[PDB]
Amino acid sequence: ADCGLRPLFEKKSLEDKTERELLESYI
Amino acid sequence: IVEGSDAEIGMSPWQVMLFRKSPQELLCGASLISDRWVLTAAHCLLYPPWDKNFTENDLLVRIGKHSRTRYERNIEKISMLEKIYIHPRYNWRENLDRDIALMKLKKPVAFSDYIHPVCLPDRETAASLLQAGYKGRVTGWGNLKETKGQPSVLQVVNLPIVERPVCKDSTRIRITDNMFCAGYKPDEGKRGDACEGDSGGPFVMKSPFNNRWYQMGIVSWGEGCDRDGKYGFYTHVFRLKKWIQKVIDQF
Amino acid sequence: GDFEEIPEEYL
Ligand SMILES: CC1NC(N)CCC1CNCCN1C(Cl)=CN=C(NCC(F)(F)c2ccccn2)C1O
Repeated sequence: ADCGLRPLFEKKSLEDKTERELLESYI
Repeated sequence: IVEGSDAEIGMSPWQVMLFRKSPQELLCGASLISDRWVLTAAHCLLYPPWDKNFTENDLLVRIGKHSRTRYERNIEKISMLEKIYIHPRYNWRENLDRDIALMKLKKPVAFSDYIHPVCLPDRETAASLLQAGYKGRVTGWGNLKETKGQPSVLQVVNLPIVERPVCKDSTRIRITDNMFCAGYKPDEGKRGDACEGDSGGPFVMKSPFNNRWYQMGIVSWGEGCDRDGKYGFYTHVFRLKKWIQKVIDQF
Repeated sequence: GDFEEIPEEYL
């Protein structure tokens, strides 16, 4: 119920070095 | 992982390492779907052709790791297995159809900035994301090339889902619905693929709807590591979603 | 193998 939300990223509203690549692919 | 790159600290708080007690060595990757349940590929625990049939009291689950060899003190957490569950219709005899399995820990693990569970898909999520072209992310502590050897820290690679037709024309093995392949075309330029040692690891996709991460596939099998024309086949988690639920409900 | 030793308590 709180999965998929990483403590060191989603939780602190921070992205990682490439996660954007996935979003840009879901065209 | 072949043609990957070091992961960022805490980039996969759900990654799990299947550790072989004696002799101490990496067995397979895995994923934490609950504070007590870990998902993994079914051929990591059972595979007669190679005389592999690991018993629960033969392994250890190391969760929260970034390093492959070093016992990352004060961070990782090693847990013991209580019961192994393999899909009753797992084809280790032919094409590894339904290559999935669970592992209930003896004591629940405590989350943290390094240990956090991943979300399992629903019919809707799976529907809109599992599409050829849509990239996913694979990570593991496996070989760096088909034949350096192992990596120092967890490897990662974003790969694009490939079309059913293409997958089937890339092999001689019977490709079922319980699986899908992912990878870059020879022309596309980019490479990357899982490899021996990466089995069991999680193939995830971050949902653009609620920004939560989801495990769509489980690293299953392949023919060579990162060969052009060759792709990687991952267990289609959602299609096996019912068996998973049943195994956790009953237990 | 080349793996660091894991504390006994877990074995
Ligand atoms: C080499 C790998 N490459 C990848 N892209 C992803 C994972 C890889 C790890 N291999 C471990 C799992 N595997 C096992 Cl037990 C047996 N035969 C494998 N490959 C050979 C094969 F012809 F494709 C195959 C597929 C299905 C059943 C038997 N043999 C295999 O793959």
